[PDB]
Amino acid sequence: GSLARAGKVRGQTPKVAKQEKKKKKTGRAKRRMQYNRRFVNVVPTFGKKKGPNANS
Amino acid sequence: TDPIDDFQVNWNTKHGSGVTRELMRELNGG
Amino acid sequence: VRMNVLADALKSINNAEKRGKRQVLIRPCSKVIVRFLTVMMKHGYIGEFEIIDDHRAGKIVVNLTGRLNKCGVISPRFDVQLKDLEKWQNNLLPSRQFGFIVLTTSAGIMDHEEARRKHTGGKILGFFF
Amino acid sequence: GKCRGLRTARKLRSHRRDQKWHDKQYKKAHLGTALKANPFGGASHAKGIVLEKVGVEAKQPNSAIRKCVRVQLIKNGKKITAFVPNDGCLNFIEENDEVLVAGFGRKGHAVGDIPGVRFKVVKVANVSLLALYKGKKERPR
Amino acid sequence: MQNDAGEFVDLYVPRKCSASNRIIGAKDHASIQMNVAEVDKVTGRFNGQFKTYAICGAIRRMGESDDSILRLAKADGIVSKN
Amino acid sequence: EWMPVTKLGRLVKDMKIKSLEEIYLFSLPIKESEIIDFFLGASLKDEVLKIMPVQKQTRAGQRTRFKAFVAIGDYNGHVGLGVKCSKEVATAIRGAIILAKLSIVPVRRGYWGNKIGKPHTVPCKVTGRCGSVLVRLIPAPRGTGIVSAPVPKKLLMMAGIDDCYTSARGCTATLGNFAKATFDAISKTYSYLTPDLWKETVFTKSPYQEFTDHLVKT
Amino acid sequence: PVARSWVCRKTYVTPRRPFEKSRLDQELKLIGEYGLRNKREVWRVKFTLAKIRKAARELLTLDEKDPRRLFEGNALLRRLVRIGVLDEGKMKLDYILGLKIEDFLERRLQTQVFKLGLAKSIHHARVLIRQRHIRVRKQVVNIPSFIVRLDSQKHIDFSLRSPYGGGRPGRVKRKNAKKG
RNA sequence: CUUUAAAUCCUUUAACGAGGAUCCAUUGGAGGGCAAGUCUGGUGCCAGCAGCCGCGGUAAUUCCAGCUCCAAUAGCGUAUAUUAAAGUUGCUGCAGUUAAAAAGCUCGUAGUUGGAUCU
Repeated sequence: GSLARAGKVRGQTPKVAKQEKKKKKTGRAKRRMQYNRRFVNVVPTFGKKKGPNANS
Repeated sequence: TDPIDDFQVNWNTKHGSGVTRELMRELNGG
Repeated sequence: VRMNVLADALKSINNAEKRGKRQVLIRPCSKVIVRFLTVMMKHGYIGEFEIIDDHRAGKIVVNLTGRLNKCGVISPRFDVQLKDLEKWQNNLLPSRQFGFIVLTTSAGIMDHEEARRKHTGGKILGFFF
Repeated sequence: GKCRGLRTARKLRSHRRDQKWHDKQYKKAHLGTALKANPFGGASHAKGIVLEKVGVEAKQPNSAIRKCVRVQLIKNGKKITAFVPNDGCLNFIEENDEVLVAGFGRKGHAVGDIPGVRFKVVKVANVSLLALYKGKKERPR
Repeated sequence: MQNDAGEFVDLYVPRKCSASNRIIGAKDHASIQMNVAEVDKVTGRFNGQFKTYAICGAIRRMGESDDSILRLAKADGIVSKN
Repeated sequence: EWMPVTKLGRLVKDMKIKSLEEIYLFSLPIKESEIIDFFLGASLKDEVLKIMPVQKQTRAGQRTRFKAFVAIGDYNGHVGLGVKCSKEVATAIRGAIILAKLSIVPVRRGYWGNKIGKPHTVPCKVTGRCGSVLVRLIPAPRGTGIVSAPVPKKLLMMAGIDDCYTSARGCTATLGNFAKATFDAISKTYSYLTPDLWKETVFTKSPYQEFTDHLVKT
Repeated sequence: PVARSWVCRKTYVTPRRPFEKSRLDQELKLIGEYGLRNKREVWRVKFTLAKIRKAARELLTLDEKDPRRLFEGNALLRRLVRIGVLDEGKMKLDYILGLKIEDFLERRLQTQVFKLGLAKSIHHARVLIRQRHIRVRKQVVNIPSFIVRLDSQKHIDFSLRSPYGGGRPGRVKRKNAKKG
């Protein structure tokens, strides 16, 4: 029971710089992109109804 | 990986809720 | 002791109709019971009934035709205005297509539609459907 | 059963009014003892002075040291214990400096495995803990 | 059954118990529909006609199907008066 | 290929029963899901309401089975609910689909108010009960939609109810009892005696009587 | 005391369940198919339709010879027919309850300038309206939510000062011509 | 120019004003409730997360981060009061054998409620 370790994990976490990426669309264009990704594109579907951020 | 199998095995484990969600995704929707 | 002889009559009719009986005995009879029964019968919900006259307080033998789901009394007899009638209908009746709320108004004992036709309110006696 | 009479309005209203006091939340809100006992005194937030850093042990199923601070409220001189939420945030707090503390989210009840602690630090030295945590701001010098 | 334009909108019209005048449900598997043969007036033989009686499962359960069918047959001329 | 085992199945396979309503009229038990597959098999949609694991303690550990609750029904007045427990999830779901097909009941639909168009709501207020769960269905104006919890909403949409008000009392957290109570409330629609159903019933020859010789030669 | 007025109301209601998957799907379908900016536009149209349904339901509970029901129902039906949502032959209060949210979203100025052919799409329609390229009758209209009336439907042009309408080619064209 | 007491702000006109249109959208989340990753690195019942269930004691789907995804969006999170949800204050409309609960039992004034019957 000591306060010596108070920022341990955040302090010892290796620092990774954020990568540069093109800006995300905002407003009506973002909603248009979401609608197109969910209702006009079917190629990602394979019959399993997997999630949009599936990793396996 | 078949989510029916994953639910059968891991339903009582730390990932029971996740395998339940994956099973429900596969069961209805296509 | 017994208050609200109409409550007793309606409960007896309900209990007999739920057992699938063809007739039900009601005692004591009263003018309000006879008027409520007449309203029920004019809409085809009970059928003919006979008033047995003993010299104290009559009885009624009501012929049951199994078209009745529930006949009930509303105690106390709340005063009902023409505005509150829609809320009472929503509370009591199973549908807007059928079922009746019986009121006692100065124009007599009548269902709620007839009370709307005569543009009158009164006191709620009960309901049947 | 209950009374159904056209002249029972006094009976019904009075019985409801007496029976509402057996509602724990209604009694807590309307008796005035809880407001008196509340260190914030009905306020959502309160400013206080940090007296010392205290480490609070998490309850038995878990195991950790919850880094809290004892603070004395300026408004009424009461001493409370307030959680310092995120990690390393106890390093943002010194002794004898002013902190804004809010409730912990259960309306006066302890949250999670932190016994007897129902407050959390929001600001320190007029700078939010979120700004210091994210590096958007630095504590004054 | 009907709407304002006059056509009948129900899927089907369920039967009613001949004794109680109550709807017989789709899954009332105890309910019966018994046909009693008509008999020619002079020779006493089956003439190909019959009278039908539907009795619900509740009436059969309370033991009253027998008396109800007897009453219907008596009111139908099948069972002799007295 | 389908080889009927019951008289009703044989009559259905040979196109002697023209509709599922002829089976419901005589309240005949349907012991073959292929009858329902024949009559409605192109429009039925089944939804796995839930998979629930149930454990029986034994000499060494808990034997686990999985119970599938499946709701089925075409969206035009037919709906069923089936529950099957089995060792494997897949066979439990298969059996639950079969049982939901076997338990399909007709749904009476009515009008909230003026009777223009096709029926859209329940004909009247109907309550269904299952194990302390009471579900009440109330007629609603056209265009309201199903004002209900998700579990009764699934079954009500599958039954062709477009708009309906819902009340629920009890431990509705137990999905099985909630689903069974709303299924009971739905199936009570055709059992309610409304004054339009007062007309005297005209009796018809039952399928076993009408097509008797067909079964005799078999 | 001030000479100001504090009458204001919200034109939308947020849904009770924030993450209903079916509702999210329908709202996104509407947004994409009508080129809307956010969910709040869908909820705004949902709210006006809901209030219209509430008024119709309140009036339908009344006697068919109630002067108030006659007057207010006639006014509501007239206002619905005028904006093109209700058919002139469907002039009864029960046809109000049959109206859908897509009937009101079809009458937006954005939808109308897409349907009339002035835009290649619905998002092109929105950016064309917001850029002062569209006029209704003689008046330039900047608002994509402008509900076009039936009499105003036939007068939707490209504005007399737009590059697509009158003269004065835009800033980019002038810069390009100057640079050669 | 117009506005206005005089201005400003809108509105109007002209000139300049966009490509990484860098003229860059954020706030909270991604186990369940509840929408959306048992991807990778670090940590190792520590640090912390966690409204609740719970996560973390060497693949952590939950902490610290990178990436990716989703929710609302010029807004979004937190605290507290309050309303609905709460038919968990029940007049509508709750309960009271065993889950909290019917006075040990009678009498009894007020209160409440009171049988048929008069065209």
